[PDB]
Amino acid sequence: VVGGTEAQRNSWPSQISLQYRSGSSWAHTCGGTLIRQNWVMTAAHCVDRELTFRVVVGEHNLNQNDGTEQYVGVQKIVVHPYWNTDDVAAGYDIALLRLAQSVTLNSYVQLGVLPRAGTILANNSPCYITGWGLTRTNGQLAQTLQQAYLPTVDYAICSSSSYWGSTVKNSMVCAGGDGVRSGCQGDSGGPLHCLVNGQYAVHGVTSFVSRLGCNVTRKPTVFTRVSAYISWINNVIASN
Ligand SMILES: O=S([O-])[O-]
Ligand SMILES: [Ca+2]
Repeated sequence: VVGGTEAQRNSWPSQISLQYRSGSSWAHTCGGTLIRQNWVMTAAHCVDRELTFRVVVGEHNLNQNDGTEQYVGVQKIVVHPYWNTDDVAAGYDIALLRLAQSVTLNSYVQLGVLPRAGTILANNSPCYITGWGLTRTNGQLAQTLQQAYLPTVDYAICSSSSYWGSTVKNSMVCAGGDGVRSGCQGDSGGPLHCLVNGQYAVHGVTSFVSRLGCNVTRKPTVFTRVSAYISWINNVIASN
């Protein structure tokens, strides 16, 4: 997250860190959202490599013991059947991970609230991005979870030529684009939390930023629109 503020320890309890095994150690690569005690939602692109993955729930500082973490293996990866690694702009950047065991819920580990199917946010709706991703273009990961206020940009504006043009699809949410605040590498797969009827719900899965940099004026961060995939998510969980 570029231009964020440090998140409080108990603000975003559905956020997870998706990590891969790197020799003798584990490295954060993506975010995700805990959606059941044994299922995580993340970006398909985060799991294209055939690595060993684990999920950490209850994480705040990647590099220190917080006394709240639970570490769990990934038992099954279900990528959207239409995902194409070579065409991120086509969409379908969503995957579900079945965890090897159920996590324990507490004030640091809670399920994310999903929107109703088909829900579209008005322009300039209040949302926050969270993650441990780079804090500057071509910078370094955050140690502590960051948040940034990232209001939505509706499809008509986002798909206009001075924004993203035809690269964005109606199956995506755009947020931000002020040139100061954005997602960045290592935020991928994580949530966009948006306030609807008094409750934060997870409306986006972080998918991509510009090749020119993370925080680029009129190139909002782009998310998979979770409300486009409710039927798919429910079908996967019911059959696995
Ligand atoms: O997957 S990287 O683009 O955050
Ligand atoms: Ca920690």
